Amino acid sequence: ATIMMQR
Amino acid sequence: PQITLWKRPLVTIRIGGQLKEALLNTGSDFTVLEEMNLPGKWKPKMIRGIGGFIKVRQYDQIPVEILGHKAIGTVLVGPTPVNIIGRNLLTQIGMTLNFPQITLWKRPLVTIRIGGQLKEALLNTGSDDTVLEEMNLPGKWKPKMIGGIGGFIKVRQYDQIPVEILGHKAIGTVLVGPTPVNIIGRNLLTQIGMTLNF
Repeated sequence: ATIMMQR
Repeated sequence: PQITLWKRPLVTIRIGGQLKEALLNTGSDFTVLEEMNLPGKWKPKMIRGIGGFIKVRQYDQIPVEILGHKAIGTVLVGPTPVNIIGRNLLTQIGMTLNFPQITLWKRPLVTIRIGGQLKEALLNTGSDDTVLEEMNLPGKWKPKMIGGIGGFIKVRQYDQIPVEILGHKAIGTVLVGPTPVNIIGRNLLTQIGMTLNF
């Protein structure tokens, strides 16, 4: 899985 | 309903009477929930994002209520800051991106134009900022650090860069660094008038 979160 | 991208698209979800805040994330194939006990069999898995990989446990057929909708499917559990609702469940509850309409059965990849170049990028409601793979952009840049898996990653921050996305012009901040996929974050999604809708 590719899970792209960014803060 | 309609959900704006001015702020992080956070929603309270419930799993078996446990109530948690979760981010609606079009940039995520799967749903990743912070450490919790879930009933049933699970298998170990590795998932990637900016920064590298984390090991999670994959539980199948987990019911999750999301804004009054009942999703049931795969939930990955592991050390994440924010509960993330990914496309596997978003598609089930009828969530789309709108600005025309983009469904989430496939990754929402689009062609952008930046610096005269065409690149493919992912429309990512789970990202505050737009992050592109290594490239040369014109102008001053500042060293920046952004939060990733395992710690902070070094990027170059370019301000006031024109980017064309789906026939819409944006002009804003683009970070360049070691991301697995080019991502269009909320800073530019808002400029082109994107919302999440059921």
